[PDB]
Amino acid sequence: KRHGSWKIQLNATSVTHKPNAIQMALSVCEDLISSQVYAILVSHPPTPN
Amino acid sequence: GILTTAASSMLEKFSYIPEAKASCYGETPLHTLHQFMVNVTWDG
Ligand SMILES: *[C@@H]1O[C@H](CO)[C@@H](O[C@@H]2O[C@H](CO)[C@@H](O)[C@H](O)[C@H]2NC(C)=O)[C@H](O)[C@H]1NC(C)=O
Ligand SMILES: *[C@@H]1O[C@H](CO)[C@@H](O)[C@H](O)[C@H]1NC(C)=O
Repeated sequence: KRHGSWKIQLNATSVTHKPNAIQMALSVCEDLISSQVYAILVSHPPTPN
Repeated sequence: GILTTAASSMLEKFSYIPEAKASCYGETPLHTLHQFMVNVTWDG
């Protein structure tokens, strides 16, 4: 909004919990890297472990 | 050679030492080679 009408755009892609640990990033490596992401944000302050 | 020596020496301590992961999808081990192969001598 405050950066005007530059040709770049911003798209969001978020996923949810997985109980198993390898299948956390197993989805990430073919979802977000295929989406050409620049930054990944992890925001989970409750964990069962 | 180091893995076979450590497993052969660990088998004398306990029989069912070799245990693996059940499934990648969807009893944590306590007697592994992480605390056992501190010394080893393979082929001198
Ligand atoms: C963000 O970019 C992608 C471009 O396709 C779109 O979102 C995902 O697209 C992939 C395929 O590449 C699908 O597997 C996902 O299911 C899509 N997610 C969503 C939320 O649709 C989407 O066109 C763009 N914008 C949005 C709405 O996320
Ligand atoms: C390794 O350490 C043990 C400790 O009891 C010792 O008995 C043994 O001679 C040593 N040598 C090897 C490589 O087994």
